[PDB]
Amino acid sequence: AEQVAAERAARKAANKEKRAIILERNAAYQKEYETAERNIIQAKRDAKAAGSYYVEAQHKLVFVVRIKGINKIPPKPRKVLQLLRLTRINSGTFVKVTKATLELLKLIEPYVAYGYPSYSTIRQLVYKRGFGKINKQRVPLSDNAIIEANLGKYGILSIDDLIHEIITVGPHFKQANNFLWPFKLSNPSGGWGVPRKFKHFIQGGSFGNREEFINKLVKSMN
Amino acid sequence: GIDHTSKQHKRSGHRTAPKSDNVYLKLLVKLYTFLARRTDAPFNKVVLKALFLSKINRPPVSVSRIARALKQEGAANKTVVVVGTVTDDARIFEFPKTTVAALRFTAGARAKIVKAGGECITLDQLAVRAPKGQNTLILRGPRNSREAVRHFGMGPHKGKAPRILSTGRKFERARGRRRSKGFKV
Amino acid sequence: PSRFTKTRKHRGHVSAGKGRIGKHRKHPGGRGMAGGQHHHRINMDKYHPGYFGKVGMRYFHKQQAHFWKPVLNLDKLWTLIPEDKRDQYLKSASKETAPVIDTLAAGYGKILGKGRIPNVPVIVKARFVSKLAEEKIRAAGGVVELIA
Amino acid sequence: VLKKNPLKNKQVLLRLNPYAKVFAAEKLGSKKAEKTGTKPAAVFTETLKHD
Amino acid sequence: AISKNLPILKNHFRKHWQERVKVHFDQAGKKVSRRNARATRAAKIAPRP
Amino acid sequence: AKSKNHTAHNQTRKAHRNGIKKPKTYKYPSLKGVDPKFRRNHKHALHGTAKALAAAKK
Amino acid sequence: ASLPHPKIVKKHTKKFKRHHSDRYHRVAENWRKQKGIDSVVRRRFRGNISQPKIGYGSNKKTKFLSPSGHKTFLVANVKDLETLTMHTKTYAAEIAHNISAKNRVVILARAKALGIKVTNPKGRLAL
Amino acid sequence: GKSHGYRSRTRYMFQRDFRKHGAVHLSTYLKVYKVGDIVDIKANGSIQKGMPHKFYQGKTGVVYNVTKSSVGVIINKMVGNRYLEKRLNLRVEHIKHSKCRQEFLERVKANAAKRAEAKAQGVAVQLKRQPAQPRESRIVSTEGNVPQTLAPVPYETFI
RNA sequence: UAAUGGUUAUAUGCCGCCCGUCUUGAAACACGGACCAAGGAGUCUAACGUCUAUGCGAGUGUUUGGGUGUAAAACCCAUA
RNA sequence: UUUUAGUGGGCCAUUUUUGGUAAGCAGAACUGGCGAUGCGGGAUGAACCGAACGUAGAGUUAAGGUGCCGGAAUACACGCU
RNA sequence: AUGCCCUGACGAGUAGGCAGGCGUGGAGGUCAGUGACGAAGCCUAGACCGUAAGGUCGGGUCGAACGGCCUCUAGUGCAGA
Ligand SMILES: [Mg+2]
Ligand SMILES: [Mg+2]
Ligand SMILES: [Mg+2]
Ligand SMILES: [Mg+2]
Ligand SMILES: [Mg+2]
Ligand SMILES: [Mg+2]
Ligand SMILES: [Mg+2]
Ligand SMILES: [Mg+2]
Ligand SMILES: [Mg+2]
Ligand SMILES: [Mg+2]
Ligand SMILES: [Mg+2]
Ligand SMILES: [Mg+2]
Ligand SMILES: [Mg+2]
Ligand SMILES: [Mg+2]
Ligand SMILES: [Mg+2]
Ligand SMILES: [Mg+2]
Ligand SMILES: [Mg+2]
Ligand SMILES: [Mg+2]
Ligand SMILES: [Mg+2]
Ligand SMILES: [Mg+2]
Ligand SMILES: [Mg+2]
Ligand SMILES: [Mg+2]
Ligand SMILES: [Mg+2]
Ligand SMILES: [Mg+2]
Ligand SMILES: [Mg+2]
Ligand SMILES: [Mg+2]
Ligand SMILES: [Mg+2]
Ligand SMILES: [Mg+2]
Ligand SMILES: [Mg+2]
Ligand SMILES: [Mg+2]
Ligand SMILES: [Mg+2]
Ligand SMILES: [Mg+2]
Ligand SMILES: [Mg+2]
Ligand SMILES: [Mg+2]
Ligand SMILES: [Mg+2]
Ligand SMILES: [Mg+2]
Ligand SMILES: [Mg+2]
Ligand SMILES: [Mg+2]
Ligand SMILES: [Mg+2]
Ligand SMILES: [Mg+2]
Ligand SMILES: [Mg+2]
Repeated sequence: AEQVAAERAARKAANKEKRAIILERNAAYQKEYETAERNIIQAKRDAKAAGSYYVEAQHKLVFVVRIKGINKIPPKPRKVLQLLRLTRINSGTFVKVTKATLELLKLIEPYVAYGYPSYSTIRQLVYKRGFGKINKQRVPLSDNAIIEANLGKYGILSIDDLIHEIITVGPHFKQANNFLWPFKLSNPSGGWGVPRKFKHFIQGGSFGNREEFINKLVKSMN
Repeated sequence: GIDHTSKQHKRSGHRTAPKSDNVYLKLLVKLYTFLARRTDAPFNKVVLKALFLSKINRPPVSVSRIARALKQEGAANKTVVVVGTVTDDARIFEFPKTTVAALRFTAGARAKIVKAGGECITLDQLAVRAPKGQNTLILRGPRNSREAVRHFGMGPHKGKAPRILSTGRKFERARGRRRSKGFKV
Repeated sequence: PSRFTKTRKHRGHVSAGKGRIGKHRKHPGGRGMAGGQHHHRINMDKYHPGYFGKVGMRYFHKQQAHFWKPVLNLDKLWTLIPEDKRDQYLKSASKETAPVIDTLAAGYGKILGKGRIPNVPVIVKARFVSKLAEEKIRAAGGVVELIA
Repeated sequence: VLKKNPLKNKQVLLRLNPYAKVFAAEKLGSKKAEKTGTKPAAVFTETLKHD
Repeated sequence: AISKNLPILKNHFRKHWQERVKVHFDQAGKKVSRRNARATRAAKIAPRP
Repeated sequence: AKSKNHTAHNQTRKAHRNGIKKPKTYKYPSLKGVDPKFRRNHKHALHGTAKALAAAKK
Repeated sequence: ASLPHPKIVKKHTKKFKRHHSDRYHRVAENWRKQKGIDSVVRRRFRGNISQPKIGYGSNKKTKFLSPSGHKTFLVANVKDLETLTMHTKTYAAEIAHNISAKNRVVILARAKALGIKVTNPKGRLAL
Repeated sequence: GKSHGYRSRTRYMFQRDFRKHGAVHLSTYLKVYKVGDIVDIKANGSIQKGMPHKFYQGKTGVVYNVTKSSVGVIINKMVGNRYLEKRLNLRVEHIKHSKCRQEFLERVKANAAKRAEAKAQGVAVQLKRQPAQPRESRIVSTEGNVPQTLAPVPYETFI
């Protein structure tokens, strides 16, 4: 008469509606990613038909990988990297693109590779390397219940909710991005390309903006 | 390598146990470690911390300080809690009936409390009759009234009591103390 | 206890905690109070202002038993009455049999008014009193008596 | 005690994300696109092949 | 030398003070011999007090 | 001997190892440095405010 | 025998010999930390000896265990042996170096009667 | 030897701003300073009394004391590894109001006003300022604006 | 069971300058050291400062002395 | 908030500098280093490049390389000598 | 229960600071400790424990005393002078 079985019946019930909620919201996101890319593809086709030029929306998210080690850094980019939580080589963080962050990126340009992450790389980074900051204590994500315990107050209940708040820069992007402990990436698996890293990507190195080629590099580092 | 933003392996800077090897005080810490873990009342966390405190961090609380806190509005029937020593005061001539829970009572402060019908209570009797700190009132003695705090921050234009052995004329009342002899401080 | 010192921890290390460059010497600053006005002045001013110079009058052949005037305040004044008899004086607070407190026999030279005796009349045999201490005793209905 | 990787280990791919079953069912990651027959303007291709 | 915020000491130890150190190890010895003397004297100056 | 006279090399590293503090302001500053006429009246303009507060509550 | 335990890993079985103990007879092999300011040992130049540091410390599951799986307990007499009656799968008796030959007989008889592994049951045996 | 006087190295700083020499115009003496106002310190060289030291030129601080012709201004001065409160007695002709604080105080009146019709309806009016967000989609037309530029130019010396 | 493993000697590959010291900088063609045993260098005291522990606490401090003793101990005590 | 040790001989590099024809020169500024620091590379080197260090295993890299010493293509390509 | 356990991060270093330990001579207690059937010392490319200071055991030599633990104390640890 400690009465476990009714509580286990209640808990296994409550998990079932919670996975039902997650399943329909993932279906909601899956349709909205698909129509968004279809609209952009059709908008370019329509503008080319209508003699015009579709100009894309400018990118709202970058993913910043620090590609330089610790020693001999000047004081100003050293502080900006700490405020972007890139405290060691091959660390990664998503950064919402505003003017206040577009000038942080120009300060740390010869130490980082950044660029525009796709849905696939956001999905794979959070799946494989995704950790949470919970009593600071770096908890691996590994279960949707420890996302809802810490981000449910912003309506983020699963791992695919967390990806959705990152790729679509939502109103609670800051709380979802600072929840993620900075991604501890490996070295890239086919190397870097580029016999010398520490020139700009435009001149033939690695650092700076490689706008959509961050996806090749981060998936090699994953 | 890690671009550290903080000193690695930093201790908290707080006592987690008393430095004293008092056997009975370890028992009280053992009693209140359990309470602060299991009760969720904030009284037991404050009390357990104050058991750790050093002798200058537990100044005595006078019985006239006990009586003046019972003059507070609606606090006449609370339980005064002093994690430390309760001392007498003959400067006060009327003492109220009350419950005082302290570590130690001096032989005069035990007299002035039990003569007025009060009770001097050890903190384990307090945890029995008030395990969540119900209707309690923590009193702390004056820390900065110590004779050592006067010499802290002695410097120019500070007014902070020079570390001296000899007092009076010829002892530091000259050049540096009056505008006549040299300069003034 | 010699085992608890840091001499026992400096066994093995060269400089014994004193440094190699500094290289602990006999007297690098001079012995005692050397150069208090010259090279120790930033320590002499700042933590000891007033050391150098003269202050007022010299007293040749000072006897401190002339200056014996220990002060008792009215915040106590009643501790001199013993604790057993004290309660029967505070209650039945009256003139015409008022307690006599030989202040001098307890070893005080002056009575001072720090504050708030009860309203019991007392007879106080003091060598000296202050102005406020005289007034507060009389306002309680007592008297100050001068003795020598 | 041991972090298992979704994108391997289908069991942990289904612990997170119950839509992973439906995505693999309707194949959803190799889905067709409709064949629309838009053609660009004359001025677009002329500007493209311009000297 | 003059050092940190500390009281100025007046230790009078720049004579040859170690020749004139008197340590009273014999406090217990002198007490017995004083008590021996009073017993010796009282026997000598019997009944006188 | 000939010696290096002065340099401010390494002086900002030491200045930031213990983290430069702004001077920790307070509500109610000290009235040192105020016009003494204003402070003199302010003693009375706050005494009478307390009399009109303490009598009105009781 | 003993309890089940993991495989005992030592991480450094080699003795930590003092620098230049091989070179001068006055320098003993007992470990001393090179506190020289020039010392290629202290500065960890490549090619030099290893220094003791806490990373070499033994796994606490298998620490203090003999290869037989027991912690050695030094035993002087029969009474000291009988503090190990219950702990015969964790402790082995080692008869002390100064025990008589006739007293070593009496200890080995009780340890056989109690089932205690004695790790040196051959000192002072006339063979 | 070396010279470290009060107006040392103040050759161009205390100068009088070409074709604006002469008397101080009267709006400087009609400005009203209250305690707590945030003021920019710029020394007028033509007034030599009440003149700030060269450290405080361009510094901005808070009025704390008001006397007959002078404000008392509090400036934070970095001294070693901390800031120290500096209290300056400057006459009001070295002093102007900081125009940023007029821009702030209107936004306080604006955010009070914008939250009023947030209370009529439609709560959380989103009154915080945001940075320059990235641009949106465009569709650039070509009607009358066909894209044309030629190549890089060759090298000519054109002396 | 010396089969694995340990130790040890040797061989092979790659690496490895002589320690201590002062110095901005030492393998230096800077100083000390041929070797070994034993000895060998922050101590004690007077007066204090911060801190901490303990006793009592508006007081405190028995041990200068006195009493006592199983006798340099312990125990007890007035006036200062 | 208290208290206290050592230090108070410095040196190098990038950039901007004064003097000097110039200096492995004498003096400044900002930063990063060395001193106080090993590791991979520059054959070798306090300071350069890469990267800072618990003990191990596996993977991937950096700077630098891949005829042979010497791990790694006497690779592919267009020329020049 | 300065225990047992869960979780996370971290680990360079001279001068210097502090903490936790190892060892020596002597003291109070204890183990009714070891010991002429062999104490202590010494030798031992024999064994074991500890990251280490060190601790333990076996063998040989030897011949009278000497250890563990809880504490006290210092003329207490050497490669250099
Ligand atoms: Mg590969
Ligand atoms: Mg050291
Ligand atoms: Mg030295
Ligand atoms: Mg002079
Ligand atoms: Mg100098
Ligand atoms: Mg070993
Ligand atoms: Mg070793
Ligand atoms: Mg040795
Ligand atoms: Mg060096
Ligand atoms: Mg000048
Ligand atoms: Mg065999
Ligand atoms: Mg065998
Ligand atoms: Mg083998
Ligand atoms: Mg070699
Ligand atoms: Mg040096
Ligand atoms: Mg050397
Ligand atoms: Mg030699
Ligand atoms: Mg020689
Ligand atoms: Mg010699
Ligand atoms: Mg020796
Ligand atoms: Mg100096
Ligand atoms: Mg020097
Ligand atoms: Mg020049
Ligand atoms: Mg070095
Ligand atoms: Mg290189
Ligand atoms: Mg190198
Ligand atoms: Mg070369
Ligand atoms: Mg080469
Ligand atoms: Mg391993
Ligand atoms: Mg090869
Ligand atoms: Mg370390
Ligand atoms: Mg240790
Ligand atoms: Mg001993
Ligand atoms: Mg025996
Ligand atoms: Mg023997
Ligand atoms: Mg040998
Ligand atoms: Mg003999
Ligand atoms: Mg010695
Ligand atoms: Mg040595
Ligand atoms: Mg020797
Ligand atoms: Mg040495």
